[PDB]
Order: sequence, then C-alpha cells, then structure tokens
Amino acid sequence: NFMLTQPHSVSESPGKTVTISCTRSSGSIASNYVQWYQQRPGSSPTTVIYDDNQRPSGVPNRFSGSIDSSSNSASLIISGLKTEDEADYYCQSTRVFGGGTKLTVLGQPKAAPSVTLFPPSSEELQANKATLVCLISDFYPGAVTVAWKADSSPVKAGVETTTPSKQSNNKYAASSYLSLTPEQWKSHRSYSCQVTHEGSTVEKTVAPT
Amino acid sequence: EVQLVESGGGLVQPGRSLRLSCAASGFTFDDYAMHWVRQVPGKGLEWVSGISWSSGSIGYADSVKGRFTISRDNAKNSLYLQMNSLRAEDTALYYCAKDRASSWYAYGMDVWGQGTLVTVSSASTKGPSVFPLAPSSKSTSGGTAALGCLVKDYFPEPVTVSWNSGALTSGVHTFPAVLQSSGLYSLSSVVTVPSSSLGTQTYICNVNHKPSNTKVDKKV
Amino acid sequence: KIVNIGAVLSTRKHEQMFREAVNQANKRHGSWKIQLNATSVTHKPNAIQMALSVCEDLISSQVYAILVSHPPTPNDHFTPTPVSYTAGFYRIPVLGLTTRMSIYSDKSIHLSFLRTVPPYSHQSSVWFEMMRVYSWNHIILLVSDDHEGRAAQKRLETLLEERESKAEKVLQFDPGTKNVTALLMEAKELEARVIILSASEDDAATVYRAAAMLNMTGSGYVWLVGEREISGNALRYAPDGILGLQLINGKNESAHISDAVGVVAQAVHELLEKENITDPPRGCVGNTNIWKTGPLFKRVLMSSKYADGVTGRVEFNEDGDRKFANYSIMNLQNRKLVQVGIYNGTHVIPNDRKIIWPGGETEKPRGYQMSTRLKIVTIHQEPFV
Repeated sequence: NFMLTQPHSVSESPGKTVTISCTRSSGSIASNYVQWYQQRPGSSPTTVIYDDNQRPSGVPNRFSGSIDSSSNSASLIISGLKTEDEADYYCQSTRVFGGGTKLTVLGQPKAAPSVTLFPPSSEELQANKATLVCLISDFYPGAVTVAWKADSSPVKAGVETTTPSKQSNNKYAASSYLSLTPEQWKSHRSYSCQVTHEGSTVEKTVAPT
Repeated sequence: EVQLVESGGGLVQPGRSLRLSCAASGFTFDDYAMHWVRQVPGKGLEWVSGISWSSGSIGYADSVKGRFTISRDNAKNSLYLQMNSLRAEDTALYYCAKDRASSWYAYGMDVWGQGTLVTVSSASTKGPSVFPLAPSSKSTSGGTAALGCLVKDYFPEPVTVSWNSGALTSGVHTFPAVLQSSGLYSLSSVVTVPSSSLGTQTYICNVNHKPSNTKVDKKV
Repeated sequence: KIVNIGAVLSTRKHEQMFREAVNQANKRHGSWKIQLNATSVTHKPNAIQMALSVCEDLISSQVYAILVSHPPTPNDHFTPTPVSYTAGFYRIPVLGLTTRMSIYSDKSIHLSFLRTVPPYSHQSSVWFEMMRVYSWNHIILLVSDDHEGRAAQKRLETLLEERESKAEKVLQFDPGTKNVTALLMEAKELEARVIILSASEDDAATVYRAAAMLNMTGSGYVWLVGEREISGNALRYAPDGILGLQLINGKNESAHISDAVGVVAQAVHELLEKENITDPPRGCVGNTNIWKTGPLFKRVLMSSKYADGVTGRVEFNEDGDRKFANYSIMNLQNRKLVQVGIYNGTHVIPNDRKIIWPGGETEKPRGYQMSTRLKIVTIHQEPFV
C-alpha cells in the first residue's frame, strides 16, 4: 500500500492564490484517481473536486486541480478569495485518507506560541503516577502540532493533546498531558516537549528533580 | 432531492452490539450502492465496508473482519449496519456515504449524511484528583511565575476550578478538558503571579464537581 | 493476472478511442490483481478471410470478450455473422454495438450475443403504447415478410392480445416485389383507417408510390412507420403528415464503445472473485472443448449491467437486447422532419409543437367508417324465401 502525506496546515491572507498538495508514498500518481473533499466544522463533509480536474454541479469555478506528476503528488489551486471558505481539506485516492490541512484566513497578526512545561509533581509520584503537562497559549492561528521525546527518541504512547479552541481574545490555546510511571520518569535523563506552529518549532526540556 | 439521514448511534458498554440505520430520500434507492466510512477526532477518516447495487459484490476494511456485517433492504430504502463485540478505539463518528455508480470498485462517494455518534467506555462517576504544578527553580523570564493545578480523571463534565475562592481573576487561565483512553476527563488551570511571591505567598486552588459532589482545596 | 478484451472495430480512429477507453477503465479501480489489456482488429471484406482472421488473431490471446460494430462503408455486406459463430463455438460472449436486425434476438442460433440497442420489435411496443394515447382501436398491419416482418407482427399481436382486442386483416407481401396495387387496393375497401407499415427501404418507397397513385394518402387517414421506412428515402417519395420513429443516439459509436468497456470491466472484476475460474482456450486449432466457465460469465454479464454512463442506464433483459431505450417521435411538415414528442419508457410525452396529419387537417382524425352497405346471404327454401 502507501500513505499520502500533506502539510499540516496553511495560513493565507484574503486576495491571494494558494496551492495545496498531498504527496503519494508509493506507485505512480497517474495510475489511480484523486478527489478533493471539504468540510465545515460541525457540518458533514462534501465533495468539491472529483476525477482529477472535474467540477461537480454547483461549484463556482475557482477550484482548480493540478495533476502534474512532479515528485509523485497532486495539488489544488484556489484563487484569491477568503469569505467564509476557510476550513480543512482532504484528498483521497484509493482506500487512503490524509490527516487534513486547515486553511486559515489571516486576521490579527500571528503570535508566537507560549509553551510552558510542567514535570509531574512529587505528590503524584507518591501515587505511582506521573503527568508531564505541556501548555501552549497565546498563539494564532489555531494550528499546532505537539510531540514528545525521551531525550533520544520521539514517544507517542500515553499522550493526550487538546484541540485548539477560540478564546475570548480571538486567540487559541491548548494543553498536552503525557502519562508516565515514576520509575521510567527517573530512568530517562530528560523529556522534551516540542510544539510546531506555522513551521516554527519550540522545544522545552525538563529533568527529574 | 437527494437527502441522507442516519440514526441508531449512541453510547453503550463494551461487549454489546449495535445496529445503525441509514434512510435516504428522493433519489432512487436500487440504482446506487453506498459505502460506510468513519470520522475520528482530530485525525481524518478510514473506509469500513461497501455494498453492491443489490448484493454479491462485498468488501470490508482490513481491521474489521468478523466484527462488522453490512446489509440493505431495497423495500423501505434503508441501510442496516449490524455489529457486535465493540471495543474502545472506535469511539468516534460514523458517516453515511452514497457512491455514484452501482458498484463500489470506483471508491468515489458524494452527498454525505450528517454523522452519528458512538462511544464505548466504562462511564463511571469518579471524583477528580487534584495535584499542584509547581514552578521552576526560582527562574523567571519577565518577573512572572507559572503555578497551576491539575485535575485528573473526573467524569462527567463539567468542573469548576478557582483560586483562593475565586478572589483573584487576573492572570488566571483555564484550559479545556481532555478525554483520555480511560474515558474520564482531565484538565489544568494556571495562574500568572510575580516571581517575588514564590515561597512567601500561599496559593490555594479550589475544585468543585457537582456531578460527583467533590469540594477540594489544594495548596501549591 | 493479465486479461485481454478483443474487439472488432470499424476504422483506426475508433480503435484509438477504444484503447483510450480501456486505459481509462484501468485508470479506475486497478488495485493490483487485474490489468485488463486490450486487443483490436479492423473489419475486412469477404467473410471467410474475416472468420479466419478473427479466429487466429483474437483467440490466440485468450480474449475474455469480443466487441463488434457495423461495417463503415456498406450497409449489410459485412454483418457481424462470422464473429458470432466463431466466438460462440467456444461460448465466449460477444457484445454488439450498433447492429439491430432481430435475427440475433433468439439464442437457438447465436449462443452468446447481447446488444446495447433495441433491435426492431420494440418499435412495435411503441406502436402499441402510442395507440392508446390518441385512442384509435382498429388497425390494419401492412408488413413485409422475410424474418423481420414476421417478428414485428408476432410481437405486436402478442402485445395487442392483453386487452382482448384484435387486429384487422394483417396482410403480407414478398420482399423485393413490384405491382402491389392489387393487395393495397384490397386493403383500401375496409372499415379501418390507421395503417401500420414495417418494411425495408425500397419496399417502403414502392408502397408509398402505389398508395399515392391510388389516392389513399388523402385526408382522413393516418400512417405509422418505423425508423427504416424513413430517413433513407424520406424526402423523395414520402407522403405528408407521417409519424415515424428514431432512436436518439444510434450511430454514435464512441459513446457505445465507452459504455460497453465499462460494463465488461465491471462484470469481469465481479466475476474474478469466484472459486471456479478457467481461462479461455489458447489456440483455434487443436482445441475442441467448451470453455467451462463461459456460460457462467454470461450470467454475470447479463443480470448485473447497470454501468450508469453517457448513454444512460444499461440493463440487459432476459435474452440479450438492451431494454429501456429512448425513442423520439418525428413528423413531416413540408419535406421537413420536425420533432413532435419523446417516448422515455412505458409512457409517451408530447411537446409544445402542433402536429399536421395526412392532408393538412389540423384535428385528431379517428379511424372508422361504418360502411352501411352490408351484403346479405340467403338460401332458397320453403315459404321463407
């Protein structure tokens, strides 16, 4: 099989033409078909493009599909317009779906995320439990990725990250909780939480005691 | 015209069975075949099954052998998805998708439904556990400090977290709750204070959980 | 592994279109397993050379199906008879594209043959359906007789006996004849006015000339003729106010090619997930055995259909020919062929244009006369007579 890869998210200002591509892992792109799907948050997903570059009934032109092979990937180009059409997109070829890229209309200037890392408290360690808390605040737009590493390799098990939500100040915030046992907490030299926002990576490292 | 409606989803304990019903309206029922795909929180989607125009041509996802079965009745324009032996990693949505041809080989669907909810877990009302998140070793960036309180494993929503009986409102920040694999909610609340108050000022966080009737105070 | 689909097209352009269509079908669902390659060969004159050519150059690649078409230049000099016989010897199914002759509609002779166009009897089905809308009951059915006429008459008679009604004096005539004045004159004196014609081109022209010289094409009459009876010689010898028929697409080879390729690919993929699969024979000579799975393939090719494509919805009926076609009623107005209606299925639909009948009478002329000139028979006997 394969596993299509697409960028996590994209930020754009009104009146600009932007392209979004999802890359196919193995096999020729031209061998099979591709379709672009869209959805609004709280709304059922709806198809926007099918059969490479074909427009279903009701599409207001604009949506253009590129099927250039290049490095075995396909893209869609949208003209300069923002309106309310700023939401996640998907591409599908054959039994394979992507993570999804979020199209965000740039309003207030983007803010560098503020990341704070809290190691597990000794009171929690007294209960044979450990929780590392990575809190991200005052970042715009709400599109980030949180990862954990045990100082020599990324770790995925036991992590729970909250989806960004709109606060009162038209800004997003989120939290991540990593559950580890005290023995493994003292076994590793340190733990690093990495937050990626609009291609900017910030890492916070914590050590026992 | 072409409208799609689905029902039959909800919450149930592990080891049970379920049957989701998808009814269409308008367009002809016999001439098309409909898939079954599911949306998961945060991530994307994944195919599950697929029916033929009438019967015969069948197909299931790799990981869903035996657990799920699919059938349709062409009389009342309905679609029945029956399954049993539920688990904990399928607590997500299930979308009803209608294809464009009479066979599912095309793998091209259009005009989705509206989504249905399923979640299988041991829903138990348990009192939250509160822990103090202390700041760093007297290190500050602009004279501020990072103290907080973590609430772990409380069910169901919501909870109320305040500091010193909610007297202080400046510098506080309450983050949305997170649902872990245990099926219980957790969150944390942070307060920004000057670094000069570390070790000389006592900060108490008060946690109230009406569904569990839990009233606790924790000193950081 | 790799499966071929042979085809016998008309010219090079349609061959390239067929190759592009099979490439597109492969560009659809192609998740390994099948590859679905395609072979081709051009029509040839003569027939024995054609049969030998199809045999060698097509059964030398274990083709799973064959696609035929009407010859480009002639009309019936190169009918797809040789392909049907040679490829039905092994029970390898073949698909007809633009041939309609009602001799391939019975499976006693052609053992594996199914078309995508309704042959000629469904014209009689439309005759019967449209008879009710205008509500005339008594008809005379003037039909030729080699095989086509017999089939059309049998179909209409079977359909017309549902409502317990009966037709008037159905009368035939030998193909390629002259001086039909006597038979037509006999048909003139009767109590029915709507006449239904089913005969080939030149015979239709002869009948029109004979009817015109008997001044039977005047007012108070109404005719009904199939697709063949017009549009071949319909601006030189046809009367005014005649109601024809026409299949909408017909000679649009590209659409039919695409649809047939789609249906074949879908059914092949549906079949291939079956336990008992056996490949067609490899050579024409040295093998004299029926392809065992062959007949089963036919069934999965017959019932399934349903490839909703450009030509519409396709659904083969019990014995080959596609059902649920879309005709288009026509009419003559000053040597023109304006459209008057559309027949979709089990119901006609008129249009916004008025209809001129045979003589310019803007009305709905019913057919009946009620002679009131009865001839009586008596026998000499007794004080009674």
